[PDB]
Amino acid sequence: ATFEIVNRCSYTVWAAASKGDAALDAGGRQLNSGESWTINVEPGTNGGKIWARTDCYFDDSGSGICKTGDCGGLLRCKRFGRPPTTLAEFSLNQYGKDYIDISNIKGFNVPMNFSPTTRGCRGVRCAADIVGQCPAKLKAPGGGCNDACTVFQTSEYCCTTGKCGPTEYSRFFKRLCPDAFSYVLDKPTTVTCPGSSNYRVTFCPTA
Repeated sequence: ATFEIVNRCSYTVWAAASKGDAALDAGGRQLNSGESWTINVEPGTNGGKIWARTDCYFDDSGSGICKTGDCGGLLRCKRFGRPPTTLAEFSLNQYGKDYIDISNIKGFNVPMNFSPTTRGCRGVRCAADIVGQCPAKLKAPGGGCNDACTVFQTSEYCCTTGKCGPTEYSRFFKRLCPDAFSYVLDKPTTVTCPGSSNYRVTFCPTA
């Protein structure tokens, strides 16, 4: 599968692609305002994620720190990023179909549009100003809007017992971004795409 990661934000972001235990393609790259980064994800990839990182500082060896989405301090991400991260989640070639979605379960840092570049399905988008409207107890000092589970670490916010309902914090992400997961047991906004589809991830799609 081909993913075109486009940065339409006015600021530089550091794109990141990982499946949890391994990097997707290079795993991470700097994206200036307007730059595009095309990566190749192996078919059958399960649990792949793409997100943006803000205010990063790496050395010549690719080791550093980001204010949002830091993946163990590496420019090329092998693990998932540190919240708050707007997540482009996808599972490819699952019994003949691809499944994509946008998730606010791990917070919000950059607006994002997750659309296919091939026919067969629609795209998802979470481009509201969640950071500007973020509740006080969820505002991340380093930028972005944390999720309730990251802030308070309770069973109800993290849905650890598998029995959880929507909260006042999750209803905030759902109100500004109804097409994205607000919590774990939220009504699925997953889009079913044809198998072996190609996609484009656009940071700040309305910029």
